[PDB]
Amino acid sequence: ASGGGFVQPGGSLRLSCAASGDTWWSSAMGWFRQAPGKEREFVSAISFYPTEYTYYADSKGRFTISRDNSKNTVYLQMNSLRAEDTATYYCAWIAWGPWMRTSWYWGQGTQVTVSS
Amino acid sequence: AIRKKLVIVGDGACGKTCLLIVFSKDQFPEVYVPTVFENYVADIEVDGKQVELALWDTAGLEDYDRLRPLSYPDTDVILMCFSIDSPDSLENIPEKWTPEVKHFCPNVPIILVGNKKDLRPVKPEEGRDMANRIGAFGYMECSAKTKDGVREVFEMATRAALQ
Ligand SMILES: Nc1nc2c(ncn2[C@@H]2O[C@H](COP(=O)(O)OP(=O)(O)NP(=O)(O)O)[C@@H](O)[C@H]2O)c(=O)[nH]1
Ligand SMILES: [Mg+2]
Repeated sequence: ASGGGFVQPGGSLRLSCAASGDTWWSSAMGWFRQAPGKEREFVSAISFYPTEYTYYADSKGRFTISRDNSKNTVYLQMNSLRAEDTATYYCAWIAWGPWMRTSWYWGQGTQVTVSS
Repeated sequence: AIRKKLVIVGDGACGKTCLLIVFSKDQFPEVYVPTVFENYVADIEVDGKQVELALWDTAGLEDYDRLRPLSYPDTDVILMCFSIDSPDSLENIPEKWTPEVKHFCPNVPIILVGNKKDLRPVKPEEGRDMANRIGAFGYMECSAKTKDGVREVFEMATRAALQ
């Protein structure tokens, strides 16, 4: 998980994440975040296998999740960031594989800090 | 050691997430946030054997009916949940949840779990009759608020998955 930085209130930030690993592929993948003291929050998610479907948690249009098939990379564009979005942002994959059970993977995470 | 996969399913706001979290964290979540999809990990010792259980949280809401199937594959035990407060959640078991699970995962052990028993409504035999009608490994009742029946629910799940 990459793309985290220090933003001002109302600023924008795009996070990036690999759509799939090497020893595995992803049938779906989501974005999660962990505020300080608070518990893990679902941010957004997309699906791959049935059809490219997006799922958000606010319906406010601030977060936008997409996949660039050329680079095999999922992006999470975040606009109008406020101090309430200050958290560590993780990635999750539903990992599929020829000789592996369908597993749940957690990314490393990138720090996002909004001023004030 | 032994790693088994648990997938919880059931109607919306029936107690799935709270049950998973009081088992993995000993914590009753307060604000109801409808789950899209999540994962928790917990260790348990049953019948002397130590098993790590992968708790796959799914959505009971109808907006996420294309995403929840993607959590079924390679499941070792299914937790079909309903609400003792909600009689209609029990009737959605043989109408929606049993047809779905028995299509994507037709031979997985199923445990019917009646959540929120502190709210006692569904009579315990009605839930037991439902378990015999759907073909479940067994029927259990629990309440995440009182933390009663939680351990026995997941002890039965590990038992069914260890087979
Ligand atoms: N009194 C009582 N309330 C409970 C119990 N378990 C869950 N609840 C309450 O029921 C509501 C729904 O809980 P939740 O675990 O989110 O259910 P869910 O099936 O995961 N909902 P969803 O399908 O949208 O993810 C919450 O308000 C929660 O506090 C219980 O044992 N007792
Ligand atoms: Mg849930």
